[PDB]
Amino acid sequence: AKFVIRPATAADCSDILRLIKELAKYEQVILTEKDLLEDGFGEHPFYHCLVAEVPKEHWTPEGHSIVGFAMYYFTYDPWIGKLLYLEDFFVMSDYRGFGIGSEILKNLSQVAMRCRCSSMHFLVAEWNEPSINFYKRRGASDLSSEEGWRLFKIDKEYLLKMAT
Amino acid sequence: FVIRPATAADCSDILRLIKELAKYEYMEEQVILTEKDLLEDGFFYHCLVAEVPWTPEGHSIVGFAMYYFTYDPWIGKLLYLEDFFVMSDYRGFGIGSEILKNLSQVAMRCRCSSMHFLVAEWNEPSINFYKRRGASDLSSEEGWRLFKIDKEYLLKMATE
Repeated sequence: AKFVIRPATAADCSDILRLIKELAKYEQVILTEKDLLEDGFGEHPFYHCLVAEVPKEHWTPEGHSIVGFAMYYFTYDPWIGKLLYLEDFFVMSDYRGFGIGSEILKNLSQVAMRCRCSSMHFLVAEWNEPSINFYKRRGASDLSSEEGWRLFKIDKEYLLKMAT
Repeated sequence: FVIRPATAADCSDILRLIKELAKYEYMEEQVILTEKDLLEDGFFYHCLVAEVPWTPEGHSIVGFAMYYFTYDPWIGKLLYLEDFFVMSDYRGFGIGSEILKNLSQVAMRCRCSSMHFLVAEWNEPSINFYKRRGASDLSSEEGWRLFKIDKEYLLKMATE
């Protein structure tokens, strides 16, 4: 259960897609490996990922070495500027309890310090009390509820109508 | 008017508008950013400005939108609209609508499958403006709540 945390490289795309699908089980993953490569390793990456890698004696049954990841990117708020935005954070069930999640959060926090980011933002489902409390124990606050902010989206078919 | 990408020169007008919007959101005291930050961080975000052929004191910029790109593991590249504001005397169809059309064009070029943004609970004018264009409330539909861990707490985790 030796593991190392490191940035993902282009060579890790199939593993990232595999983990995203694992994460979906806790939902229609349409992203492809091709998407992960072009969106993550071009001149202007749309996301960054830290992955957890284990040696062979602990590879998964399918024979894989990447057992966890955190996908994040930098955002901005006009009030304070730069923020680190944590999009997803997942460690395979059989690899939890060994310190992988804690080291990932530590490294994400160090990256935030390097960035001079003022805060780390992320979404939590309102009903997921266990997760809410996990983050509250780390100093989190529910900005949506405290300040009265709701998240909205406008999907592709509408953007197309407006664009044409 | 015309909707166009901002230039370094527009940093002064963008800050002025950010502060007007902040007052509308009951957050003007929280704007700690400067024209200097806007310049260094933007030339982490992109801005569109609405320029007219001028306000009574001589400003040509009367609206703006600030956006950046984000990522969703299920579907890819997304466009995120951070702030959107049109000066009072310049509202009355066209600008806000054209800003959204320009943002939609940006999304089409990125092959962004959705545009996300936040809206205040009581902001019926914006809620309706977006809903008239097809927007859906994800906080309602998917139950999402935005959480934050500020720097003092990130420092605790970084240093153990």
